[PDB]
Amino acid sequence: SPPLSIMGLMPLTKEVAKGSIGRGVLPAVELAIEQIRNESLLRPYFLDLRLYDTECDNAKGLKAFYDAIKYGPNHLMVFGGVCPSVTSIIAESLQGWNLVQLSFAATTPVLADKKKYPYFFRTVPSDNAVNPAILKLLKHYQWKRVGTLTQDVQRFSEVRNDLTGVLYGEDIEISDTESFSNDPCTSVKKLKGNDVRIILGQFDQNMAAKVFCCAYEENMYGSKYQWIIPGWYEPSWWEQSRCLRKNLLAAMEGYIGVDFEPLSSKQIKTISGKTPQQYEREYNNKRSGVGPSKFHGYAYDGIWVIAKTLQRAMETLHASIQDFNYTDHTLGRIILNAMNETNFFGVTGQVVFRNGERMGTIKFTQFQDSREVKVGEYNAVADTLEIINDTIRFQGSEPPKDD
Amino acid sequence: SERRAVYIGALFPMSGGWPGGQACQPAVEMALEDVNSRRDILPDYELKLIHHDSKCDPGQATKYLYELLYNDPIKIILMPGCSSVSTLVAEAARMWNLIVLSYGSSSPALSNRQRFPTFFRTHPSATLHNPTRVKLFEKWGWKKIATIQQTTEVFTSTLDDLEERVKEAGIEITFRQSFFSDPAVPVKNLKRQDARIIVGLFYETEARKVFCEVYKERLFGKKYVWFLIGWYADNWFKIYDPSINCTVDEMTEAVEGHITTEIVMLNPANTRSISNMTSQEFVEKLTKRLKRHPEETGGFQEAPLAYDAIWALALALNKTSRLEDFNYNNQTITDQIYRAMNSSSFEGVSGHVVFDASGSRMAWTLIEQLQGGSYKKIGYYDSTKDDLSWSKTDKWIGGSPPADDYK
Ligand SMILES: *[C@@H]1O[C@H](CO[C@@H]2O[C@@H](C)[C@@H](O)[C@@H](O)[C@@H]2O)[C@@H](O[C@@H]2O[C@H](CO)[C@@H](O[C@@H]3O[C@H](CO)[C@@H](O)[C@H](O[C@@H]4O[C@H](CO)[C@@H](O)[C@H](O)[C@@H]4O)[C@@H]3O)[C@H](O)[C@H]2NC(C)=O)[C@H](O)[C@H]1NC(C)=O
Ligand SMILES: *[C@@H]1O[C@H](CO[C@@H]2O[C@@H](C)[C@@H](O)[C@@H](O)[C@@H]2O)[C@@H](O[C@@H]2O[C@H](CO)[C@@H](O)[C@H](O)[C@H]2NC(C)=O)[C@H](O)[C@H]1NC(C)=O
Ligand SMILES: *[C@@H]1O[C@H](CO)[C@@H](O)[C@H](O)[C@H]1NC(C)=O
Ligand SMILES: CCOC(OCC)P(=O)(O)CCCN
Repeated sequence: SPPLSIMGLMPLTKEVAKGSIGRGVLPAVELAIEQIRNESLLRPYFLDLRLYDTECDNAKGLKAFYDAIKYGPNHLMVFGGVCPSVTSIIAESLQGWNLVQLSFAATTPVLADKKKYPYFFRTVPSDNAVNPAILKLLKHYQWKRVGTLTQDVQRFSEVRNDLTGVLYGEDIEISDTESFSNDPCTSVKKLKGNDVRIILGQFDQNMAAKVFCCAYEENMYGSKYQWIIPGWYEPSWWEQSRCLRKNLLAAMEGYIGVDFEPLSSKQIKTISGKTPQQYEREYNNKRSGVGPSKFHGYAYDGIWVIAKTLQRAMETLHASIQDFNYTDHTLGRIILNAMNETNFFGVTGQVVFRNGERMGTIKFTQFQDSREVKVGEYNAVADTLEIINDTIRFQGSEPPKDD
Repeated sequence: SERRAVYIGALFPMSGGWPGGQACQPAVEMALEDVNSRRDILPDYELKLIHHDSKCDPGQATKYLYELLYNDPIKIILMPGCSSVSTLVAEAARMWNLIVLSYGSSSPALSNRQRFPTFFRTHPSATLHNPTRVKLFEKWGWKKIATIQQTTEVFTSTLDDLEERVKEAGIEITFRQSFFSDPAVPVKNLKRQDARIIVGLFYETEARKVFCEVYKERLFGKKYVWFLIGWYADNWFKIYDPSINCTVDEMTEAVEGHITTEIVMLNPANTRSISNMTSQEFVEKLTKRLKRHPEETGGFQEAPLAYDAIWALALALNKTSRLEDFNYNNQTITDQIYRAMNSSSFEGVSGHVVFDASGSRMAWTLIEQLQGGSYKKIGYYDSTKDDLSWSKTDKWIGGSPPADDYK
């Protein structure tokens, strides 16, 4: 069968820390490729995924891409891009080789710029995708006044900058905007001083333990307070200087975590004929010794996006592929238009794009005694919030008031 | 015997943010003719150019960097223009053991040896304004300086460097304010905090907005001295902008007496450099090759740096003198060119060419003061030799510069 070549760009080496994402998603990639080949979905053709190690480095990643174009087969599209700086370099140059790219792990909001990255698509929601979800949560609990606590690092300031636009023209006031680089204590005292009750936090795992330490000292916890912070931290992240562990857990009690949903909770059959639960069992059996990755479902759905894209492209050509050098502008535009049509139910829920960006599911968690517990989910397509009954809790008789 | 051809892989921005390639490509073409016609530089070698239009865009440049590296003949050096293009090529370069030599990059971030191990530039870093600033502060006795910047990576980095420079000189930064587009709040704070010596870093559009706000707040006069980059258009404060409230007269008033620093790009002296041209002769020569007038030509003022980049490379290759055996998988020749480039010391059309440890060009700075709606040359400063040429052309209302505080 003639091959439909795809350029797989990801860190795979054990030497690179982000190689765990690349390797952790490969059993999921193998599962989708195996099924698509068995069903002969791409008949007469077959999906030819070639893997090239980017090593999570700008120079090595660029050479890996360059070597793939020079010595590799004629790739129709790019699959991957995990590390933010490497993905940005490749994504910006795509048009030069008329290559559409589909990432499953690059979450940097920068990539949503279609003036800079027109040929880039992603199955994973970006770091900013938590903002329309937070707005829905604030509306649901009648929280009209908020305070913000942001770590002065690009990754976090990007999220805080996006929040301004999301809360604009909405009946929500950001009464206090506070930033910090190394110590949040000064900013936490200012928030307390301005009587902030609902805090929207954007900071790393290391800074979070410092934030909650300052929160305990300033009594910015309990029935009167609601902390809404990142939901992507390592489990038992707090266990890993002035505060006590019991005092940290007391201030942490009831915080709301926000992050993308790794897999759909709906027991409905997906495009492959399996429910997300059935695919998850298949993935866990296949992965064997390889450690699991939260991007596995996004990589799995990614292969289905490519296969469905190539099908639509094949039909468009027949309505009127082998000689695709990177010179064919028209085919690149056909693939680009075909990918914009993506609309199917996958393992991560409904797979649909809005200007290259994924309209997905956002998970809401709550720290309860010893761990984060799921309390709800936000559907980006329908812009709806579903809060799980008898899970979410408040220390008071009512959820806190915003003033 | 026959001369061996040796290749430069260059990128010229013919369009984009800095269309410097328009005047820089002919300047490079002239410099190659000059080096190749001299039998005392590379008699065994012929320096040849293979180039592409980067459009001052990293994405666009990524396509051409591939074209330069993956097509015969083998290139011995890479020559990008724009800072954004140089950041991409200088970081990637280590994978092909290539020296990178920029003729137009000013970004302070490019003077990082960890990210850019084989990088050199005949265009100085934007941080070159800082030793001139510290020297003017010391001469005038100021130890308290306020800083105002537009939010751009270049300005953030320039002010970061100014901090470590002031500290060594026993000067401190009192207040630091920033703005993305509107400078109303940062300037109001400068008046509130009673700032006297202010360093302002912004582009032309933002400069007009800063100075309108400066008029409305009476932040000009005997009490105040403004330090700006001398890169603005001829009568910038007079230029019509419908976004600003202030009149031409009110604004010629707000800018009065301010100091500017500008990187010297053409030797003001009438001396003859290595090519045996004068600064004035080079200009006449370059104007002839151009299809359009210098004013219409992008990178005309930076053109001497592109001319000098070719000489820096030629002299470095002459030191090493072999060249045809260069391969992308071998460090040997690269390390030798590197050592020769690092040891560069010659007179060019832009002045004396030397690189610091970071590979960044060391040059003179032109110090000017705005006296009666016109810039007047008040001196020059050489950061390396610590020598200030004073014109005795500067003027103040007090008959002497004011002071940093209340007194
Ligand atoms: C560096 O710079 C100047 C460049 O001179 C000028 O500028 C160029 C941009 C271009 O326009 C060019 O055409 C122009 O000359 C050089 O200085 C010149 O050097 C020449 C050579 O010495 C001088 O000419 C000599 O003039 C004397 C009389 O003064 C003659 O005696 C002599 O003539 C010679 O003598 C025999 C007689 O049998 C002749 O047959 C020979 O041809 C021989 O040349 C020369 O004609 C000229 O006067 C100088 N000009 C100035 C202004 O100084 C300088 O040499 C360059 N350096 C280099 C190339 O290293
Ligand atoms: C890119 O796609 C958008 C959205 O397409 C729709 O949603 C997809 C998930 C899929 O179900 C498609 O069949 C849908 O059409 C296109 O914008 C739509 O264009 C149609 C006109 O044919 C119009 O009826 C809709 O209102 C548009 N949707 C929005 C949100 O404006 C867009 O035209 C596509 N661009 C291309 C192909 O260049
Ligand atoms: C080139 O090298 C030779 C010998 O190594 C030296 O004599 C000559 O002066 C050099 N050329 C220049 C222009 O410095
Ligand atoms: C668009 C402006 O670009 C410049 O500054 C970027 C930091 P550059 O450093 O790329 C060119 C400056 C030429 N004197």
